[PDB]
Amino acid sequence: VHGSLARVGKVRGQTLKVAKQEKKKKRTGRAKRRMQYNRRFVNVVPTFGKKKGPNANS
Amino acid sequence: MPVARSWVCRKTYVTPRRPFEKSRLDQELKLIGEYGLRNKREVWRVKFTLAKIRKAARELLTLDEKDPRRLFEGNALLRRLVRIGVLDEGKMKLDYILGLKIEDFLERRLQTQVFKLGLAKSIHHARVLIRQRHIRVRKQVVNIPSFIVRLDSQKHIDFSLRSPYGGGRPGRVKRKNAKKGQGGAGAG
Amino acid sequence: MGKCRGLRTARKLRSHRRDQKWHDKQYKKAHLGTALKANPFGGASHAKGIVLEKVGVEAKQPNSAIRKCVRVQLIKNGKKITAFVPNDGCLNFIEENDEVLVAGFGRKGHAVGDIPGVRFKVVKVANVSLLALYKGKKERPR
Amino acid sequence: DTVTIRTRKFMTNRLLQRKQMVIDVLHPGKATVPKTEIQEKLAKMYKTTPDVIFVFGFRTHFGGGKTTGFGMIYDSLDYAKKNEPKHRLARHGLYEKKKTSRKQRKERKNRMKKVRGTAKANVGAG
RNA sequence: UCAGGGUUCGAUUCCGGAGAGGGAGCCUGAGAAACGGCUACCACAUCCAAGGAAGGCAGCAGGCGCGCAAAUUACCCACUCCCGACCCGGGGAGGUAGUGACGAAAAAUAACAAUACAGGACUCUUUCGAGGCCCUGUAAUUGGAAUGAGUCCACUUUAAAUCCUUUAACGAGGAUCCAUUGGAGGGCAAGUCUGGUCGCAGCAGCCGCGGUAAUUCCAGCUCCAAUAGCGUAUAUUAAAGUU
Ligand SMILES: [Mg+2]
Ligand SMILES: [Mg+2]
Ligand SMILES: [Mg+2]
Ligand SMILES: [Mg+2]
Ligand SMILES: [Mg+2]
Ligand SMILES: [Mg+2]
Ligand SMILES: [Mg+2]
Ligand SMILES: [Mg+2]
Ligand SMILES: [Mg+2]
Ligand SMILES: [Mg+2]
Ligand SMILES: [Mg+2]
Ligand SMILES: [Mg+2]
Ligand SMILES: [Mg+2]
Ligand SMILES: [Mg+2]
Ligand SMILES: [Mg+2]
Ligand SMILES: [Mg+2]
Ligand SMILES: [Mg+2]
Ligand SMILES: [Mg+2]
Ligand SMILES: [Mg+2]
Ligand SMILES: [Mg+2]
Ligand SMILES: [Mg+2]
Ligand SMILES: [Mg+2]
Ligand SMILES: [Mg+2]
Ligand SMILES: [Mg+2]
Ligand SMILES: [Mg+2]
Ligand SMILES: [Mg+2]
Ligand SMILES: [Mg+2]
Ligand SMILES: [Mg+2]
Ligand SMILES: [Mg+2]
Ligand SMILES: [Mg+2]
Ligand SMILES: [Mg+2]
Ligand SMILES: [Mg+2]
Repeated sequence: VHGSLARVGKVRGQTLKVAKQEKKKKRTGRAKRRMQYNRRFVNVVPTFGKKKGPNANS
Repeated sequence: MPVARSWVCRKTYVTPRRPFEKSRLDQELKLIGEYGLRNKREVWRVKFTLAKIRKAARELLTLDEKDPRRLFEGNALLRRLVRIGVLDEGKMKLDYILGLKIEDFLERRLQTQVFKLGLAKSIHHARVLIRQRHIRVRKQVVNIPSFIVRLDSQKHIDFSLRSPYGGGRPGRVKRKNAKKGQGGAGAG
Repeated sequence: MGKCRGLRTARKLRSHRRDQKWHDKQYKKAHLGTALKANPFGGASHAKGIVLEKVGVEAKQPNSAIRKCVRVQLIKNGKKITAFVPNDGCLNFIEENDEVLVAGFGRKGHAVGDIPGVRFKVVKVANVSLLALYKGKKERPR
Repeated sequence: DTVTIRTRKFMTNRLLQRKQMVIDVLHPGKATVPKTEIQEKLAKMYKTTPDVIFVFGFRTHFGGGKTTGFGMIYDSLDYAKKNEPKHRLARHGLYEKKKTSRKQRKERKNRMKKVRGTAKANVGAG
C-alpha cells in the first residue's frame, strides 16, 4: 500500500498491456453449425471412464 | 388514424423453457447437422407446426364419432397431411396423426429433396444451389430452401433453363478465365 | 377446517377472497398507493438527475471495500438518492454538477449485494453511456 | 428467341365502347417488354391500329419470363379521347396537364378570398 | 398469458359517448347550445399613430416546455369515397414518398475436387506390416468453377417518381466484399491455462469470490450459448396448490 489505498481504478491502472494476437477469420451461419456437428458427432475417439470437456486444459 | 392497412401477423416459433439442457442441446444439434439447417429457430419452427397439428388432431379426437364437425375437419386435416406425403394413404385416420415425428416434415423440405433426389453432392451443396437460383420446380425458379414440396411436385424438380448446370450460358468465371485466352493472355 | 360449499354462497366466497387479498404483500403494495408515492422515481424505469458529490459507502462486515457511490438529486421531483457507479475506475468519468441518468438495481425495491442503503446505479454520465467510456468506444465531450 | 402474346378473360364492352382483356407476355429472354412494342402486336392480332390500344400495369414474375398486364381496345379515337383517364392519354401526347403546383393554387385562392369585386391583383397580377 | 379453472390489460385505426383554454348565453338552420359561428366574464397573449383593433393547432406539417419516453414546415387528387347548381370544381378526409432495430415473415456471410496426415469397416499376413471403400480434421499451394451485396444501360412500376421484379456491362481467394452480444464455481451450457493486484481495486440477481500458489477481480489464449441480433431497468402473466 502506498498512498490513498481507497483510490479508484488502481488495479486496472497498473495492469501490463497485452496486444491481441488474433488472425484467422471465424466461420459464420450454417458453416459454424456444420463445424460444431463434425467436432462432436462424427469426429470422435471414444474411451470408458475418462472425462473430455471441450476446453479441458488439464 | 384510419388507414387502408392490415396488421395481421404472428410468430412462427417458440423458445424452450429450459435454456441450457444438455440433452435438448445435443439432440437439436444432431438435427441441425443431418438436415444442414442454419439456425435452431429453423428447428423450433418445425416443432411449432408439428405441435399445432397435434393440438388440432387431439382436439378433434375427443368428439364423438359421427359428429359432422369432427368428420369434416378430420377428413380435411388427413387429406392435407397426405398432400405433402408425411402420411401413408393406408393409415388416413386421426389416430395415426399422433404418431408423426419432426423428421417427417424436415424430410419434405426442398434442400433435402434436391440432395436426396441426386442433383447435389451434399446437403451443404444443395443449400447453396437452391439459394443461387439453379433449381426449378416446374416452370418456377425457387430461391427458398424451406419450400415444402407437395407430393405430385416430386417428379418435376430439375435445373433452371438459364443456368450453367444445364442449357445455360457459362457464368462470369468461365467467361473471364476463357477471356484469359483472349484478354488475359492475348490482349493482356 | 371449514368453507361454505353451498349453491347460493357466491357472494360470501367472492367477498372473502376480496377481503383477504389485502393480506398478500405484493398485492397491497401494488394496489394501495403508498409505494407509488414513496417511490423516488415517479413509477418510472429510469431518471435523470444532478450529481451533488461522490461518496464512499463502506461494505458490510463479511466483505471489505469502499463502494464509491454518488449522491444525486432528481430533476422532476427534487428528491435526493444515492446511486452506484459500477466498474473498475468509472468514478473518474463523473465530475460534479453534471446530469446523470440512473436506473434500478435489479430487485425492484431493495439493496443488492453487500452495499447498505443503495438501490440504484448510474448508466449514463452525460448523454454517453458508462459502457462506451469503459471500452473507449466514446469519450466525454470536453 | 422472340416475344409472344396471349389473351385471357376477353370481354367486349358495349357500354364504354371498347374491348378489355388480360395480356400475358412470354419472353424467355432479356427484359420486360416495352409498352410501345406490345401495342404493335395487339394491333396486328386484333387487326385495327396501334393508336386505339391502351395497355397498362405490366409486372413480371420472379425468375423472369411470363409477365402480365391489362389491355383496352377502343372502337374509335373519339371514344378513346372520351373516357380514358387523362394521365393515360398523356402517356402518348393526346393530353397535357398545363399547371404548376398545388401550393401555388392554394396560396393564390387564399389571397383572392380577402378582396371583393373585380379581383385584378390575382386574376391578372398574381 | 393459459393442462382444467383463471389473472392482467383495452389512451389507440370498427361501434357508442364527451370536448374544443375554463364556465355561461344565443343567431341561422331539417338538424348545433356549433367554436375552421357570434356575444359577455375569468386566465393568457398580439398590433397601435394609445383613440382603437384582433385571438383560440386535443386538424396536417413545424416550434417551445415537460419529461426515461414518440417522425417531413415533402408530392397528388391517379385509387377509396364525400360535398355542390355539377359526367367538368374542391378535399393535410385519404393516397404516395421520407425518418423508423416498436414489432412480424423469408434468409448472405462458403460450396467442391487433389495431395499430406487421422479414424473406421475390410483383405491377406502366425502376428508386424501393407493395400484398399466412406468420413473428418488439418496445412499447403492450389485447382477450377458458382453466385449475390455494390457500381450501373434500358424497360417495367406510378399522377409523376422511388422500391421490388426483369435484364445487360463490370463486380471474390479469404490478408478482405473481415458478426456481434453476453459468459466459463453452483443454479446453468463452457477452463483448477498463463501474467498482474493481495480483503485493495473490483466481482457478485442468490449462495458466495479477493488478506502473496484467485477455477469467480484486471488482461491474453481457449471454449460455451443465441445469432443480425444480444444485454440491462421497470410494469405484468405462468411458475404460485405462496389467494
Ligand atoms: Mg393481521
Ligand atoms: Mg414486509
Ligand atoms: Mg383455460
Ligand atoms: Mg377505449
Ligand atoms: Mg390519460
Ligand atoms: Mg395517436
Ligand atoms: Mg347507441
Ligand atoms: Mg390547449
Ligand atoms: Mg337548409
Ligand atoms: Mg361552444
Ligand atoms: Mg368541427
Ligand atoms: Mg371568427
Ligand atoms: Mg383550430
Ligand atoms: Mg400539430
Ligand atoms: Mg431534453
Ligand atoms: Mg420510441
Ligand atoms: Mg425529444
Ligand atoms: Mg379523388
Ligand atoms: Mg375532379
Ligand atoms: Mg391524415
Ligand atoms: Mg424480426
Ligand atoms: Mg459480413
Ligand atoms: Mg413500403
Ligand atoms: Mg467476447
Ligand atoms: Mg465478466
Ligand atoms: Mg477470465
Ligand atoms: Mg454460471
Ligand atoms: Mg456446468
Ligand atoms: Mg498471483
Ligand atoms: Mg492466476
Ligand atoms: Mg402471478
Ligand atoms: Mg408473494
